[PDB]
Amino acid sequence: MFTPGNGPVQISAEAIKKRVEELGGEIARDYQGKTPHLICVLNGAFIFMADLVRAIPLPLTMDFIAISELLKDLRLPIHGRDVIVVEDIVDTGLTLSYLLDYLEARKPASVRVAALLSKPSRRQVEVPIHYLGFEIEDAYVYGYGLDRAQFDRNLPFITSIRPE
Amino acid sequence: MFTPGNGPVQISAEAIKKRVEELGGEIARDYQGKTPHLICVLNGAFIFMADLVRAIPLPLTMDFIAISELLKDLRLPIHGRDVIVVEDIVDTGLTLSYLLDYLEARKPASVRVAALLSKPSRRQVEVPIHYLGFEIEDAYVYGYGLDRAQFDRNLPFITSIRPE
Ligand SMILES: O=c1[nH]cnc2c1ncn2[C@@H]1O[C@H](COP(=O)(O)O)[C@@H](O)[C@H]1O
Ligand SMILES: O=c1[nH]cnc2c1ncn2[C@@H]1O[C@H](COP(=O)(O)O)[C@@H](O)[C@H]1O
Repeated sequence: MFTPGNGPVQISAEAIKKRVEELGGEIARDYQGKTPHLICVLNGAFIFMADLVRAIPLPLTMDFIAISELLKDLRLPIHGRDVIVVEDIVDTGLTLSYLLDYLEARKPASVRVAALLSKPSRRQVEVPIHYLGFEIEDAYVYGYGLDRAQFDRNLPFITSIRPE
Repeated sequence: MFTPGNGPVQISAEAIKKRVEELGGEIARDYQGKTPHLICVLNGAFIFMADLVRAIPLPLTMDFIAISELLKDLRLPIHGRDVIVVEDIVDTGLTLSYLLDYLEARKPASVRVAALLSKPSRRQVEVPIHYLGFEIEDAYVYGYGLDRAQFDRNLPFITSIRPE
């Protein structure tokens, strides 16, 4: 009974699957000979993370963190590691900006960002996104891990509501 | 370059996909008219969780917890909710046993368990598993979210090593 909202942004499970596989392939190529450490930003990015890692045929480690201050700390060391932050959607960029400064403080070998979506018209602070799934217009999206008042994270596709 | 180990347990991505879809269907049927709250036990169950929820066409909420004592607490209320714990693999059952007592203490409306795997020959404490993916022989498995010294969680299939 998965039903799309009536918003302007709509991305099918098929379109998402293909893009994620493409991103995984790019990462595998860019990180050949390396062992990246992917950090999933909970809760929204967990499905993107699950699909993305399965498309990266390289030896790698993972960790999970919650941010909003951080509600969940890192468990594995990141110093000297080639880190890849996995985000759901970059809106104003404030959260990612804070996260990047936090991670850089531990002196990782490098840090790149993978994000399923980005709403650049809302950007308040410039943050990098090396692996972007889709650039979209300003709209509240949900599904594929992203919530609407805690619900709808289970929709296999990305949908949205009207600003109304 | 995803390569299987030489252990006795081997489960393909295809076999896993079909089983997870079956489990999701059962849950959707069993919980018709309800709004379950699925709690993913990190880190191992995150991929099973990602695939499972996308196979449950019902309105539902989610949360994530880390256990080993708990390393990550619950954020959403569970009192009066129909809770479904999502685990990666039940070995001795000690962890799940502790988790169930913890959750029951908050008086949820009900609690059921979904687990991808179970090694019953290792069971030290009897714990319920209402939605089980596969019952397997005693072996150390990895892949599909489960790690081998933090690595191999990204394998799209379940594999194993030899006890040797
Ligand atoms: O359109 C949306 N749908 C769902 N969540 C969103 C949306 N926009 C922003 N968020 C959440 O806000 C968090 C940080 O947003 P930011 O700090 O403004 O870039 C993201 O990681 C999302 O969890
Ligand atoms: O064969 C295995 N492979 C990977 N992890 C395992 C295996 N067996 C047990 N575990 C981990 O041990 C945790 C709890 O095991 P238990 O308390 O003995 O039932 C599970 O949630 C897994 O994360």
